[PDB]
Amino acid sequence: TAVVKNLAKLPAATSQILTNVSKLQTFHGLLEERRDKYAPLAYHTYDNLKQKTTWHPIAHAWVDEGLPVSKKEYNEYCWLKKDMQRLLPLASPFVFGIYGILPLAVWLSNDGYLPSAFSSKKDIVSKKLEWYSSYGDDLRQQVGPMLQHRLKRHLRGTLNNEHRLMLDEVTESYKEIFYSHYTGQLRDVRKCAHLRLYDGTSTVLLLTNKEPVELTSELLQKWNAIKAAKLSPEEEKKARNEALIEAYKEQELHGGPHVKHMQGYGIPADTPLLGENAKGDQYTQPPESASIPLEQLEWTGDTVFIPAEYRTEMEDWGRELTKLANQFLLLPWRFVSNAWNQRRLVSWFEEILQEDALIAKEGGVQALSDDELKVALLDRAVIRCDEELTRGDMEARYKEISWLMSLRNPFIVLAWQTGYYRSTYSPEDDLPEASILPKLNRTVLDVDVHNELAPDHPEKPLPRVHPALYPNSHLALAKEVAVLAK
Amino acid sequence: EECMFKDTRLDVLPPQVNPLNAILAQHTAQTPVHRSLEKRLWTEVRATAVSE
Amino acid sequence: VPVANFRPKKPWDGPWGIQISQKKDRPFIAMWILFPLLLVDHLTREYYAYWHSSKVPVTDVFGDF
Amino acid sequence: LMNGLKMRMFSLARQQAPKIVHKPVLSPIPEHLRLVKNVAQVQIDMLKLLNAQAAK
Amino acid sequence: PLPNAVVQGYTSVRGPKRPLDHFYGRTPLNIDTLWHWVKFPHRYDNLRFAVCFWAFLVSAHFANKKQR
Amino acid sequence: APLYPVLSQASLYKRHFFKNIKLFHVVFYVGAPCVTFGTAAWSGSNRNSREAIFMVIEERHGWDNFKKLSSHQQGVIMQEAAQESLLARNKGELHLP
Amino acid sequence: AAPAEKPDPALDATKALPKALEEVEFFQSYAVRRKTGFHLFNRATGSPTIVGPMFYNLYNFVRIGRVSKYVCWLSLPLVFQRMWMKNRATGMEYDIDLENYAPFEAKKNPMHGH
Ligand SMILES: CCCCCCCCCCCCO[C@@H]1O[C@H](CO)[C@@H](O[C@H]2O[C@H](CO)[C@@H](O)[C@H](O)[C@H]2O)[C@H](O)[C@H]1O
Ligand SMILES: COCCOCCOCCOc1ccc(C(C)(C)CC(C)(C)C)cc1
Ligand SMILES: COCCOCCOCCOc1ccc(C(C)(C)CC(C)(C)C)cc1
Repeated sequence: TAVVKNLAKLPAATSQILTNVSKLQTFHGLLEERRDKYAPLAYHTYDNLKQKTTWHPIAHAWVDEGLPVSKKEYNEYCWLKKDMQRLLPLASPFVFGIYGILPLAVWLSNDGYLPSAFSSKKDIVSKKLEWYSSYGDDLRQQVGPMLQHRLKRHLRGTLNNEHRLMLDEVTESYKEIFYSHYTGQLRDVRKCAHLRLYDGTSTVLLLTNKEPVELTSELLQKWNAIKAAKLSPEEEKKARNEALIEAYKEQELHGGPHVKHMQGYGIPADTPLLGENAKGDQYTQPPESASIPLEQLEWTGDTVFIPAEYRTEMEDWGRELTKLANQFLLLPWRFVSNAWNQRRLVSWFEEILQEDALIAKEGGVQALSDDELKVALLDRAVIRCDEELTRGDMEARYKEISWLMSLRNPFIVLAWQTGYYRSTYSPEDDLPEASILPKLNRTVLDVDVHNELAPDHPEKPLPRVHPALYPNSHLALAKEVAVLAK
Repeated sequence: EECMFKDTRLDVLPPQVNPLNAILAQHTAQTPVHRSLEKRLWTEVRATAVSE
Repeated sequence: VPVANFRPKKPWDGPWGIQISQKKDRPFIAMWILFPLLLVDHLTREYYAYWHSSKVPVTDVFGDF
Repeated sequence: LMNGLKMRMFSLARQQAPKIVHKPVLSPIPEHLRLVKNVAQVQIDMLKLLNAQAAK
Repeated sequence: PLPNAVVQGYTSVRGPKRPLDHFYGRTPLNIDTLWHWVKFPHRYDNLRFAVCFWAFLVSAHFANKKQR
Repeated sequence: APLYPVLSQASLYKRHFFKNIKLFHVVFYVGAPCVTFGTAAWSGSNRNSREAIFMVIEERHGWDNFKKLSSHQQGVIMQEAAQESLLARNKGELHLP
Repeated sequence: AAPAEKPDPALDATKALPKALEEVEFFQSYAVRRKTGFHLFNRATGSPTIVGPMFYNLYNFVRIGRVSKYVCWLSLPLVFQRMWMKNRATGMEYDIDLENYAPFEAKKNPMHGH
């Protein structure tokens, strides 16, 4: 059986395990050496109830743009981290006793529970694909639908309170995202992005020596322009502070930052003077920084990200939804808080973003092979091995989820992913009949990301316009056109 | 309350509106007139290019 | 080529619907066996103590006595 | 209905087979396919006209 | 006393109930459709009279013999 | 070509008898014998009359002597005890504490 | 804080009493009886009784029952059993010595405890 088949190679596996541990140690040393000087400090923050940490990718998932590492090497890093996770049953005899060998036997029974060393294959890509096709796709295919249902019922709420909890403008997008297994039509990622309307406006407060300022597209454009100009720091900081005071005046004319009038957040006013400390009409006591002149406004280097996720936040998800998201992403989930599973999910998210960056450095998706792209999509959890799609469809799927994960929101990511895991079984043998049309094929051009899409009104859905029909499409798609024709 | 025992799919059908008309309308609203005449020139020169 | 989002059944798909019906109607079947058993258990019962009783029925559960 | 009376008559017979009633089923699939047919015929006529112009 | 939702059996939408199956070509089988198969005893009534007489008599004989 | 274990029409015909029960079909049909031969009417009267009967017997005659007597005189004395208890001359002819 | 909820008609109460009266009307509809074979002893004044004219309804439902109309009467002989045994016991002759030694449920009997 597989027990004796794996026991036969158990002696030959320890050397490979230790070699992999050495590679992991070297790689983590290198990566942390880079991270400890280029990456900022994402402080730990606690949930609304202030008992457990909460995690978000915008702050904690950092991408080393400029990482001198091969994509296959990063795949090795992540896969060996998962192998370290899978090596945990070796501690059972060292905590239970000599009778703690039966857990090790159960571990050695199934090959999917095991690390890389017990596999006959050599290449990391073929090895990962074997593991997925043997164990991982099956485990994910039995969690996908029930996670989709939990996400639905998290939006719409329980016990017939949809008229109190759902929104009437995201309705058609909700239907297209969650009930496309009924129609068989493809989905547009922008309709999944429309789910963020349940949340508020995500803001970024830059902390200065006087007051916090809300970041805008204009200020960000100016800062990117100044950073691209490659000026001396005496001019760089001056231009940055000029843009900063300009934006400060702009928001002061707007009526202050958006955070002042949001439930759960707020900026305090000047402190009050109590009793005899009140000096006539001056009932307030301004801060020390009020003495500083406004022309000396300088950025402290500190930032505060506020997703304002009132319905989407991972804190309010629950004990079950987090565990099922980690099952669906093949992460550890048992016997841990939702904060620890949140961190595991954010680490996976960061890995996927770093992998996207390295692919873009290595020349995009088309430079990859077919098996490598299949394994990438399996890691992204948008493909099941019982599909056998084309290369253009795989590339379009990757582009879709890459743009969707660029927004840094796990809820919409899971809503997108779970749609590709709704498979049925027929009770009859003759039905379903053999189709007559060819397989579904697409291209990178069919994905509309460079254009905005308004939310369709309820019970008034609009047809899908191809990007090619837009004006100047041959100009906008020229990069993708050159990449595909080449 | 008796919504399940009816068929109002004909009472509520998807509209036949083409969003491309609103897109070209926003394109013309953003573009000036001399660029429209330039585009007529681009088309004419493309016709002569296909001819030659 | 087959139609998409279709597959053969697997063990983790659970039992069929007819099997779920056969699971559901087992309590309804045992009802007919247990309600007569309830009536017989009540009717063929005898009290355990009287004013004259020098002894009371004892039931050693674990045989410790 | 009778003079000074109204009544309800029920038959007494075992029904060996069900009684069928033609309730036509509304579906959008035939009109979908006919729309596809018309659009494809439009494009085919368009291609024929364009070939006739380009070659003649 | 009670709201209309409780009276009508639904808060917002009345759900369809699957009708009862009929099994064309045979009688219904329910707890109330059993007299079709089991009528009151009518076949052995005269035997009942005879056997009651004989049972009474034989019992009385053996009881009197035991008592005596 | 059904791939599932198709259940016969007669098996469905029999299961319908078991799953087409209603609440009143259980309540009244099982409660009538229960109420009649239960702790209210018959079994209760029997089993609660026995307690008073054998209390009176063990007080007046003794359980050993009662067991030694004949079944006929046993039943006679039991009937007398039942009459004394039903009468309840000491409670003012009232079965209350 | 200021949700502005519209009134929900399902939360009103305008059907419970009508439904109860419908059930009661269905009940009383089975009290309809013909003139032939009709007799009801009125009161001494000549006015009708209360329980009298609402026996036909109950027995018309007993007619429609299946098991209770053949089972629930088997507890009725027990009433006559009590009627007879009570009269036997009202004047039963008993031994004075046994009554003085073992009175049934008498107070201050130390053999009982009080
Ligand atoms: C009158 C004084 C004030 C007290 C008022 C409250 C009294 C409550 C006690 C009477 C309860 C009657 O309870 C009654 O149960 C039946 C089930 O048989 C419910 O019945 C409901 O559900 C069933 C199925 O489950 C539906 O088919 C039905 O249409 C619906 O009415 C009634 O809606 C409820 O009214
Ligand atoms: C004033 O009312 C006195 C009547 O109360 C009799 C108590 O009966 C106990 C329950 O009786 C039933 C049985 C079935 C039902 C129905 C038929 C409504 C059950 C249902 C809902 C499953 C169809 C209702 C009550
Ligand atoms: C489940 O709850 C419904 C139970 O309702 C029982 C109501 O009980 C009262 C019925 O009793 C009567 C009273 C009067 C009458 C009739 C006598 C109305 C008067 C008549 C026939 C002379 C007009 C009939 C039955």
